[PDB]
Amino acid sequence: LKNQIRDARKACADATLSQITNNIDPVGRIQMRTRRTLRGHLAKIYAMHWGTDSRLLVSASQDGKLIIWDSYTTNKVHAIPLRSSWVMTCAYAPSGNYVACGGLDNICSIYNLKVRVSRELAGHTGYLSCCRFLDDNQIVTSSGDTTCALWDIETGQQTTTFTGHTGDVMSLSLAPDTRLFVSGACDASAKLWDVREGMCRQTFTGHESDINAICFFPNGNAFATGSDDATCRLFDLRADQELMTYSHDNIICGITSVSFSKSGRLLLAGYDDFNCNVWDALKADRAGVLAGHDNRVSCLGVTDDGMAVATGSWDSFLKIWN
Amino acid sequence: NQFVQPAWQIVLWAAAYTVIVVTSVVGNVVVMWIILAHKRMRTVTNYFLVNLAFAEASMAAFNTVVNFTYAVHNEWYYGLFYCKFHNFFPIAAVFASIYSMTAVAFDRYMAIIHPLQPRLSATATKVVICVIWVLALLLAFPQGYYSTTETMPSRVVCMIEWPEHPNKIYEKVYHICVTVLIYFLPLLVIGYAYTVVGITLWQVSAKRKVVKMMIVVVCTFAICWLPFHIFFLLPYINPDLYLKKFIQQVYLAIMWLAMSSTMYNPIIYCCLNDRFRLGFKHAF
Amino acid sequence: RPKPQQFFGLM
Amino acid sequence: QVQLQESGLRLSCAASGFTFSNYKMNWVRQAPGKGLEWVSDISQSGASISYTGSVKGRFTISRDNAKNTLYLQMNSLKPEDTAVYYCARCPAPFTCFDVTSTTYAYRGQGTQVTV
Amino acid sequence: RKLVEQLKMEANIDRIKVSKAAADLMAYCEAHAKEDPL
Amino acid sequence: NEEKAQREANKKIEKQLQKDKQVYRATHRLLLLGADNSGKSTIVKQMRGIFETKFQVDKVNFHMFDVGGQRDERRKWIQCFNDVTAIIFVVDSSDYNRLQEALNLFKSIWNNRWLRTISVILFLNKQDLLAEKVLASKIEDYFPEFARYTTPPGEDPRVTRAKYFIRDEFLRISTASRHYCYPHFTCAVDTENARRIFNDCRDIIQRMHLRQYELL
Repeated sequence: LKNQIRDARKACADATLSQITNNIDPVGRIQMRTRRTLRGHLAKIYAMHWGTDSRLLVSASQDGKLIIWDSYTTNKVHAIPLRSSWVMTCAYAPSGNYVACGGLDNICSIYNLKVRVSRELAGHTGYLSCCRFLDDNQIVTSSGDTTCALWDIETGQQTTTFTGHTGDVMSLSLAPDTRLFVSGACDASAKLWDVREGMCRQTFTGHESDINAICFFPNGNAFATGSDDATCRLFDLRADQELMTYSHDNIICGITSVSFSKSGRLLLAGYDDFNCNVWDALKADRAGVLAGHDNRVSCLGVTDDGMAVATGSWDSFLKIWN
Repeated sequence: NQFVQPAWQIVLWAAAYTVIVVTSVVGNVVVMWIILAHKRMRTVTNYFLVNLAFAEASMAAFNTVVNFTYAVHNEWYYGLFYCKFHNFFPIAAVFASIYSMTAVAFDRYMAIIHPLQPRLSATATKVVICVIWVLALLLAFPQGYYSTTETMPSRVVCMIEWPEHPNKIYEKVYHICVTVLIYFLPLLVIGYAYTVVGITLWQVSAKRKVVKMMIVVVCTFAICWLPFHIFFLLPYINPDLYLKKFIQQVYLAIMWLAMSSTMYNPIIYCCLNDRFRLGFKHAF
Repeated sequence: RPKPQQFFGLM
Repeated sequence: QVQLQESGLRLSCAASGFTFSNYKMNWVRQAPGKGLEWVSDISQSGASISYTGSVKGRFTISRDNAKNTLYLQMNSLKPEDTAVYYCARCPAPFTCFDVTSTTYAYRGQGTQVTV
Repeated sequence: RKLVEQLKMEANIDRIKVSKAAADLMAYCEAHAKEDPL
Repeated sequence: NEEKAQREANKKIEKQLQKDKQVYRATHRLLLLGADNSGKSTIVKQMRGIFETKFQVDKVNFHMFDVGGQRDERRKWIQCFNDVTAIIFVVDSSDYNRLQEALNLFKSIWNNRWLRTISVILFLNKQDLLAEKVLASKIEDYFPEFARYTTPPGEDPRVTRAKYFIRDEFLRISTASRHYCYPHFTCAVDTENARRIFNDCRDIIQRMHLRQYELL
């Protein structure tokens, strides 16, 4: 039955995206400089998330610290310690009230900033890899036991469970309509899920290794994934196939983080070669280099107004580019 | 006026001083640039190294050149203010260089013998550097305060007019105290620390090279700083030696021997580490 | 002042 | 999608969906009633070839990157060799931990050999 | 078992061709390009 | 106005964090790892999700983490232990059937990209069983190289031949390719493993500090 699916996806293909970009104005050279530099962490910074107001951000380090930074004045607002030293993810609530963290301890911790531990969620058997806020009442998590989950914070119990993957899930991203979300795992496959029903709508298989990053388009109808085979791939939910690919012959390192810009024109990817690359989303050609870190970049974020891009690496420094 | 020399001796001494001043200033400012300019060598470990490099460059820029131009013909050429400044600052540079060497030996001892203890903080390193420079200036202050310039028939001399006493207690006590504070104490400290580190260390060839380096450092320090203090402690035992040209030959010889100790450290740093070799290769 | 034949060495 | 198909006494493993000239390949057996045990592995160019001590001097492994296939030649059989055989790929190129794992996503269904 | 049912349920989708999706991507990229500070 | 209250809260944060830098630098992190058959749980009881053990020797505190709560796959979270001082690898030396899995795990640990600068202290546990098993299998049906081996012990030197053969098999792959390996022999009961870990960590930190002080 898979051969019929492959034949249908071949029959739905008319022409490539790169051949349709003949008559379009190119972006040109993009140069960005480090504006601010945040330096207060001890061990390696592992994840971050930008706020809704595009001013306050949160950073999680591997020594057991979670620090809220002001991007304008470089001021440390809060510095919350952790029960477990090993964490892998953090998220920031859209209303600005709550913050979340998780890691090797198999617990999702939710802190209130109105600073004490407001909620502890404990239902998983593998390490937490990503977490996001739909509202200040429901939370979506992905674990290392091939399961995603949607929880209610007030009851503190799991409401829905998504079990479709064979390898460990590494990243998830919600839609701007807050009704669908995609998840990428360690089986070279990305899946689209609906939060109301709880069933896998569609499955895409394009990569060759573990997928480390995934994020939606601003439109909400496409997404790009980065993996360990030094390639980035853009899929579309309507064409049901691998729409575009971005790769270079001089790179042999994986992709750690993937984000878009405000208009969807640019695509920023952090690599394990101590640098970040800035690709064009339609011409499929490399156009920018951001190199300022002495270790591998591990987390990337783009503001909700498209005014700043913040990177964080294993050199315990978080930097802001404009 | 007897302190005059023919052309050939002056040419020989000028070449023998020009070689060491050129080598000293070039090596020290190149090492300082390598540590301060590559953004990965700026470490708490190397602060004492750049302090020692700056102290040695300041020691070899002023104290050798001005003393040579004063010791060629025994005449002063600059003035009273520069006599005061020359008796104040480069002696403090010499003191800061010696105590920076002692601090480097202290960090090497605590790095090798007690490895599991954490290294000192950045602010403690900066406080130790500041205390070293303040102690050097406070020790070199009484020579520069009492310095004066006097005229004589066909002579202008910058000297140290100490306050008069029937038994000469002030300058005797000061010279004995500064001899104790320069020579005897950090020689004992460096000797004990490097003896313990060499006994512990003795890839065996790199450790033996390190032990040979410390043996060379201690031996050159003692051999190059003995007759300087012997000559400056001389005229309280037999003061009739200071009225001939032989004593200015002795002074020029011991000044070359004392200021020859500046060139050794960049050669050691280029010999041991490969990153410093790449720094010298990129700087040239 | 001390003598017209002294050397006056300096550090 | 990455696909590994086994056949087979010369056992053949055919690969599709990825570039065969970048990954180190493994042959792993599974006895009935026992866990997974590592048998043999071959590097990207075939210069480095290693076996378990129980199969050294008795098995042989080869790879053909022109047709993207992996062959195992096995002779002088014993009753202890009756097992299910899988060809496995360790994940990261240019290097690779979990080829002996209960649920691994980069290995085929295997073939049964009963002596 | 579950994979066969998943493939049978996901086989019946309405796949829009590459041209309409590419044209929609061009329209959304060109329409909102005036609010891109990067 | 409002900027003055932000600067006042900032200076309280950088003070306490500095005190944290006084203690995080004063402790060393070790990663204990092994197999289910290996007696790694008997080791951590003697000095005493994720199990933790704190022990102090020579006024130096060590915090060592016995981790397991996950599946069989370990190629993703093993990147978390990048800044550890040492990896304590425990091997059950009385089971030759499971020894090949231990050797393959040692190879994958030693040749990893993010673990290419972290050294491994190797323990070969359960040797009383090795003596009572060799004196009473034959340790050559699984390895066809024991029949031609010479040693580089109360009544028979065969146990010395077996022990040195196993540690040479472990050391050959270590010396085939920054970081060292320190093998020790340990029994079921032993009250000196903390001293061995202390001395090996002392040697590791001394060899690391010999390079940062520009002495090669």
